[PDB]
Amino acid sequence: MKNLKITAIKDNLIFVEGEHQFSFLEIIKFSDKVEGVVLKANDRSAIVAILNEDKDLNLTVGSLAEATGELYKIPIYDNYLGSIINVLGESLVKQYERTNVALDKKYVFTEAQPIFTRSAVNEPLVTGITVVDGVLPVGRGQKELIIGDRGTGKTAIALNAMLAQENTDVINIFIAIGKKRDEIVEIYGTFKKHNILHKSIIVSAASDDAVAARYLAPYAGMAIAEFFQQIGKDVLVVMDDLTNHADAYRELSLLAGIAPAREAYPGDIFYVHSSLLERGGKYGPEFGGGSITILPIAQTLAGDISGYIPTNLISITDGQIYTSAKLFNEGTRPAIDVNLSVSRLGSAAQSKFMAFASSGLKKIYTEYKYLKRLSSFSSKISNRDLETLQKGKAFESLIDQAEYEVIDYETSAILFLLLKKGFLNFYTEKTEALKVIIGVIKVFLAKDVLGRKMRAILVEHGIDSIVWNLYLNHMILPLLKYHLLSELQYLATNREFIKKFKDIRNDGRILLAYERKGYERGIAYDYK
Amino acid sequence: LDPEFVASTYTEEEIIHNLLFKLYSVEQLALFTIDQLNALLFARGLGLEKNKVRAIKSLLTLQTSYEFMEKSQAALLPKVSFNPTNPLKPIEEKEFTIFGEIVEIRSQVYKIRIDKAEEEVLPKVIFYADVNGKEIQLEVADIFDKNLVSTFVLGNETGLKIGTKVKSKNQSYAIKISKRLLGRVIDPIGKILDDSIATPVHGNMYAPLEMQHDSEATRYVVSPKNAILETGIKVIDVLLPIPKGGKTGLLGGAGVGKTVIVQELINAFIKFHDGVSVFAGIGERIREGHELWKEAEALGFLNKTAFIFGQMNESPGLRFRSGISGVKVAEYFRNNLGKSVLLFMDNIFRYVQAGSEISSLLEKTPSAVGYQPTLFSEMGQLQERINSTKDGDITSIQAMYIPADDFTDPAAVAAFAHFDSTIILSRQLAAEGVYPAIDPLESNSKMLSIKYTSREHLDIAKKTVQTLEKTKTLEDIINILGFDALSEDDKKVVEVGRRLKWFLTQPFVVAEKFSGVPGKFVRLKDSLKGIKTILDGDLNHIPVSYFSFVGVVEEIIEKFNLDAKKEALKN
Amino acid sequence: EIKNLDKALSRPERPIVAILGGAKVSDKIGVLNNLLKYVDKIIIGGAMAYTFLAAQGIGIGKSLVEEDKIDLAREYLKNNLDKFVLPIDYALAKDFEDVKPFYNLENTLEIPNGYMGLDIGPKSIEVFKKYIKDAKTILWNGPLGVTEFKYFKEGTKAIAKAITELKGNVYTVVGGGDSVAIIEELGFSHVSTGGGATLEFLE
Ligand SMILES: Nc1ncnc2c1ncn2[C@@H]1O[C@H](COP(=O)(O)OP(=O)(O)OP(=O)(O)O)[C@@H](O)[C@H]1O
Ligand SMILES: Nc1ncnc2c1ncn2[C@@H]1O[C@H](COP(=O)(O)OP(=O)(O)O)[C@@H](O)[C@H]1O
Ligand SMILES: [Mg+2]
Ligand SMILES: [Mg+2]
Repeated sequence: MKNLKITAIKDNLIFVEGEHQFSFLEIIKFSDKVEGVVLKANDRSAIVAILNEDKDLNLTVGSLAEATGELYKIPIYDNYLGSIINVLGESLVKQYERTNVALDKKYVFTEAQPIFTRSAVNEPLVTGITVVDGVLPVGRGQKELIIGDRGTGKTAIALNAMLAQENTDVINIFIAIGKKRDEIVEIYGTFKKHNILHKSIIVSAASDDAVAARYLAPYAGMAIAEFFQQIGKDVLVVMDDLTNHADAYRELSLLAGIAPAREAYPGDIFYVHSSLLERGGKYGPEFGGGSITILPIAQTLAGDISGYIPTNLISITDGQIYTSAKLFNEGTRPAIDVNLSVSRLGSAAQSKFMAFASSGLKKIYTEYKYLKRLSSFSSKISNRDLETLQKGKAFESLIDQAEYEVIDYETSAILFLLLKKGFLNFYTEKTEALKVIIGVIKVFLAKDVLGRKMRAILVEHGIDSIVWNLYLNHMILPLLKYHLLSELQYLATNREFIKKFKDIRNDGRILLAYERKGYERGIAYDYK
Repeated sequence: LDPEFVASTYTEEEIIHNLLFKLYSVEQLALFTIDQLNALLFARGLGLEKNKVRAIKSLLTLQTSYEFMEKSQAALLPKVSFNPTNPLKPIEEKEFTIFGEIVEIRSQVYKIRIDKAEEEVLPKVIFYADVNGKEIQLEVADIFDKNLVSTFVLGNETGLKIGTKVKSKNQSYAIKISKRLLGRVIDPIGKILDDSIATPVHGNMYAPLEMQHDSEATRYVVSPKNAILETGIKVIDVLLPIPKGGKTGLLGGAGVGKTVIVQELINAFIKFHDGVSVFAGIGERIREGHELWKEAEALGFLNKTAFIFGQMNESPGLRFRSGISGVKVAEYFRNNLGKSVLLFMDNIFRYVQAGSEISSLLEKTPSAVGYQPTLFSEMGQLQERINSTKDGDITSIQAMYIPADDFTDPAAVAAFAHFDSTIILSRQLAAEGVYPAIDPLESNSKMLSIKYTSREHLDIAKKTVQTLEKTKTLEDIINILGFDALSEDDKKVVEVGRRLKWFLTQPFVVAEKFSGVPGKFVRLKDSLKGIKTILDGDLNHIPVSYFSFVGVVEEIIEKFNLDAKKEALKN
Repeated sequence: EIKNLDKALSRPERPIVAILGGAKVSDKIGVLNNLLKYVDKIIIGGAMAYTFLAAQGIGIGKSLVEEDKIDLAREYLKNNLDKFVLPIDYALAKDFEDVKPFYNLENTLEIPNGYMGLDIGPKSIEVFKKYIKDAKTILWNGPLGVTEFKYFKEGTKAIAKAITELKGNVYTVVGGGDSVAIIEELGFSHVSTGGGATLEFLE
């Protein structure tokens, strides 16, 4: 029975009267398709914010409402995968028909699991970005904020992190809060094109939507993520972005009547964000056994990380990926500020092979950037300084990758080892060499019978330096040398190209026979 | 006299512990294998030593110490009971005397109307609400009239609704404290956070918000700081002395290897000083808390550390109460048991932020930068209970986050009002590969003075700081003009400064699992002598690369002699 | 086992290690006098280590030891200063009837009052593992522990697994009957069927 009635409608909020045991964020039903949550309540009155709207239903003073007595639960349907949905579970875009039976119903405001329910974060999450994989590692169960100014590539970074999971058992959840419908449809098309649609969900709350829906979107998305984690799956969740969520909560609180605080936000904004970014992590086998990785996004104004919301987000997360506008204007893509960025997990979040391959990149980058800045004032530059400028330029060219380009994890490790071992310095500001090397290594470790085993051993075990040197100098180096010589012609005349490549076999004839047979550039040792 | 009569006093744990303090003579030390000497040295918390002579000398020096000899002599006589002066008293036993119901709800703030009461409600008392087989604590904030109070949740607010019945004893929040708390993980309000079954903690109920002082004058019976705590870390021991019973602010972090710093400190205080450690994690990340707990279990300092974790996902009230609970635990361990305590706070900035959140939620007009009006008074309330008395010293290491590197932020100013020493960790040094990545220029300590240190130490520290500053100034000229653009004296100063900079690096014990190289514990005198020899230029012929991550100057000299000899041998 | 006893003795691959496991010092003193000239690092396992510790001003309690060999071992230590390896960590039980081990958390070198040692612990396992992996050849001939019950036999099994997992060209010998039983139950390059033959050869 409808035990509440509307008495006033101000600022799109509904004031209801009646005798009830109201609770915070309790669901009130105004029809079979319109419901809201409770913000404040007396012993006989309540303030309600609506979640959706109906064209036929016209809420007026005197209308009847039903208090359900329970907080909001989101239902889980089998066709969420490959779909764009509301915060109420309605399919906005879909690829498969719904079975019309809920797998589960999950509270959107659960409490984060305690300390005894956790497990150590020690497995890499392949982002697909060379610099992020090698210098700012992300583990499964980690929270890595992506923070920067407008139009610097944060969304592209998150999308790359989701596209790198094409051949992986990780379920993608993209929550968009206050975004444009055109951008969301573009992201859906990108998912469809790159063959990750069958494993990716989108929870949408556009800027046109109700403020309460934009507030609840991350909670519903991470409730779905927790449902998937409860059955041992690995989930990757992106929130795009949390500044709009904070603004939505501030609007709700200011309209309800809550006293303003710093920057006019409510007094519990930090608790609102922290209680959300603490239910993601790696869990023990008896508590679900899965993991939830989160990649929240934050926008700063003119690179000011001193704002209230960015400070809270930096305080909460396990690490930050800073995107720079100055680096964007210098042609760098992705424009990631390696100096400002940090990853608290460190090597623990890498594989043993990658931890060995990328041991000392930060020092190289730091001294290279210092020398690069000082190069416009000095006149005498040491031989060691020239050599480290050369190595730093090589490293900076290495991490410049195109949009929506996924570079595999072992390929990045091998490129790092080639950089550190000196075989990535013969060129002179040429990128096609790096592209050819990347293609050869990718097809070697993917389209082969022996390269596949080498990729497996590199994934699973941490080898020492001696066997790595054998691996590099016996199979990788001759193939790479032949392919570079066949594609890059003038490189033979380079003194440094031949000084380092004299003690490497000449496999030219066998590989020329291979390519004449029609094999892809980079396959070798066809013993099948 | 009779060992049998004595053994009837010491408990089994007490005698097992007292096996540490049994003294070995020089002749006794000589007839040990090198691994036996290593094990004995490790059990006394002095790291590892491959040389037999140095290990024996270190064991003898530690044995030839006033505290060690006192504790060894006391290990033979029967047990002496620590009769306490001004001990902590348990809470009074009461029934539930106030009963009411919730009449107004909000986000984190709930209004309670008292229905049946035998006594008037007092400020800061706790109401208990039992919902769905779980209790929720509501701390009173404002008393509007005889039958109306405002409260904020301590924990999770889920399940509280209009009409929920609440009962109160008219008392503050209380937790169980005893020596059994040592080695377990709890939250500010006593709930268990290390096993699903939630094995109870045995002890007495104490109220952390009650000081239990006879009079205000009793708070002025406090010993001013005079001692210095030794840590075995070269930079801290030489240039940034740590007060005993004071406050030290560890400002910085993030990829600088701060975690290793706090672990190493807890381990060194547990072993080398035979003390008790309390870790109050304010606003502690769940992953970081779990990792710290597991690493404490793995390194063997869990059994002497008491963990109080106020998690990041809890209400502001519990994150506020975390520090007070930690201070109360330290006060129990010092006043009732007489043991010196090393209290750890992480993070102070989050404690200030939680106070600000609570004040803003209760509709109080914000001060500058939106902070609470009572920011400095709350900081004083937290920090004035970390003092030194006759029973023992409570020395506190507090890590603070400086937002956007703004040292003029009100929270930073309030914390700086109390820090006796400051340790500033630099991201630039961490990038350079210098660990433990402590900047020796902008950091300072108030214990570096004639009142507490020998004039030799003072002069060595001053010379080191001046040399490092001059080297830093000359490095820009090096980078721009060149090494041949300096004078001979400036070249010598640059070389000495580089040697000094790289000598201050140290490999930590608690990290040898990863680095694969045994950690070190450099005594203050040995580090002082090493810096004195390096300042004299007596090792300027050795390449700087041999100064990186070493224990002592003797190790540098021996390694250089070995390498060069073997070079010449092949030649 | 004539070849494994003669060739490994006349032309051993120095440096080498010796693992004398036994119940009494006097039991294998002669081999020791010889091993005091054949090798440099010497691992002692069994109650001989307890005799060494009792000679070293260490509380032992009531563990069986050749008190007549105590002074001889002390004099050997005085003359030979870097030719012995002794365990540091133990798994102790007051009784002998398969009692759960008791571990010394701090100052492990000292055996408490009323306690007695039976087998070496994980830290002693690592200490001995370092020495055996450093060396080239071994002459394992002792169940440093008590094989009567599994509460004090895990040390011998652990050291056997450590020596049998040493990949390379490490030569191995057998000279103990209990060591032979442990090797047979585990499932050495050439383990002599009878330990008495090697004992007489090295005597
Ligand atoms: N690696 C890259 N290579 C080339 N172009 C890139 C790369 N990353 C991003 N871009 C381009 O940069 C522009 C901005 O990217 P993106 O939309 O991800 O930025 P953003 O920080 O999310 O911006 P917004 O504030 O508008 O949401 C787009 O035109 C995109 O194609
Ligand atoms: N010796 C070292 N070499 C390289 N990295 C280190 C070393 N010691 C610590 N680190 C890294 O530095 C990071 C510092 O972060 P942490 O210790 O958590 O301090 P904070 O809590 O201030 O971030 C750690 O995650 C650790 O991986
Ligand atoms: Mg975007
Ligand atoms: Mg920290």
